[PDB]
Amino acid sequence: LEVLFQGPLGSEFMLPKYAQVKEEISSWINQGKILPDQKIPTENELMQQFGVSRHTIRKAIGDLVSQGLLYSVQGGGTFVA
Amino acid sequence: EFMLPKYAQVKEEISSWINQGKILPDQKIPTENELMQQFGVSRHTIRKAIGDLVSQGLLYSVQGGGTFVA
DNA sequence: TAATATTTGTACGAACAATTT
DNA sequence: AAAATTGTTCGTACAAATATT
Ligand SMILES: [Ca+2]
Repeated sequence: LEVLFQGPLGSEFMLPKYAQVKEEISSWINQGKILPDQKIPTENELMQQFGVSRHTIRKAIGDLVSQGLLYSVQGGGTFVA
Repeated sequence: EFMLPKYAQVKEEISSWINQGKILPDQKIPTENELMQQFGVSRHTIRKAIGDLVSQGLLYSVQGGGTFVA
């Protein structure tokens, strides 16, 4: 269960939840916590662990895929590029 | 097959506009409300299409302003 | 000058399809 | 044959920024 800094975008440090989830996952990648063609946790596991909606998980992942450090296979899972 | 998902088709149409020069750079495309009434699809679908095209460098957006040809 | 309306942004939920396990 | 997992598509409610009255 990873924690959100969530509250008060009104001043400075606040990021949207999808951006925070994004930072975590990406930090997992280059820190080598998961290597290329290794599977990351399912959208459902991510939902529970970050305490956010599937929509928010899919946005975070959708972005990282488009950056090209993840790739997805429908029905298979999502993997470090 | 010739089938493409709805967001891909909205994507195609908008793109064609751009490269046929029906909207030039720094020029505005229809709003999301207009795009959805014209394609008869959801705001979500419209936002998905536009998001992809921003991500590929074809468009930029300004919250509260609108969306524009890059 | 200040309210209001308009428009894009983030974030929750729902149901079903398509593909893989 | 079923179950699990990602894909598409609809919906609702506010927040935040800009553009209009
Ligand atoms: Ca406006």
